[PDB]
Amino acid sequence: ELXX
Amino acid sequence: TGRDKNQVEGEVQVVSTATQSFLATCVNGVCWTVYHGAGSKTLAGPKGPITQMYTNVDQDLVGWQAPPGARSLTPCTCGSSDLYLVTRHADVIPVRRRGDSRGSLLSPRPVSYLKGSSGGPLLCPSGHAVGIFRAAVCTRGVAKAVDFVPVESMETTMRASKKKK
Ligand SMILES: [Zn+2]
Repeated sequence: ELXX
Repeated sequence: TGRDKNQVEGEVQVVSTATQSFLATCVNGVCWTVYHGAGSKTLAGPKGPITQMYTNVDQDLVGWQAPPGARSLTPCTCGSSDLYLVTRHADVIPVRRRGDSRGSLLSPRPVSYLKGSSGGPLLCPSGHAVGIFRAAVCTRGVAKAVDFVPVESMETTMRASKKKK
């Protein structure tokens, strides 16, 4: 999951 | 060029875009972060707007020209698997390195807690940068491991091209  | 240019020491600066906010690290006088967070666009920091120096959509990484009077982080030179991640909320989560760009989370935390930390630099207990957080891996709202780009990749990106017209 990308945070950005 | 007589300018006071007074500023507070801070290797890591707060960077934000028109959609989300995240942290960046200045290595070798060059700022670094992920592309999905910043991307090839202008970045508004505490000083103001920032010019783009490097861009790599394929590697999901972008860099900005560090202004003079800025500090830099040295690469990791201790072979230490343990790593420290800097969160925008001044929180450090101990992450054990399980590969060249893969790490594990000792404390299972919600994905929201790690959100807003991409681009932050990870420093080994010795006191040197090891890479930058890119994304977290979770199954159902809980992240057990994280992925980061090692500083070695930055050397190849700049060596391959300097973004010169
Ligand atoms: Zn180190």
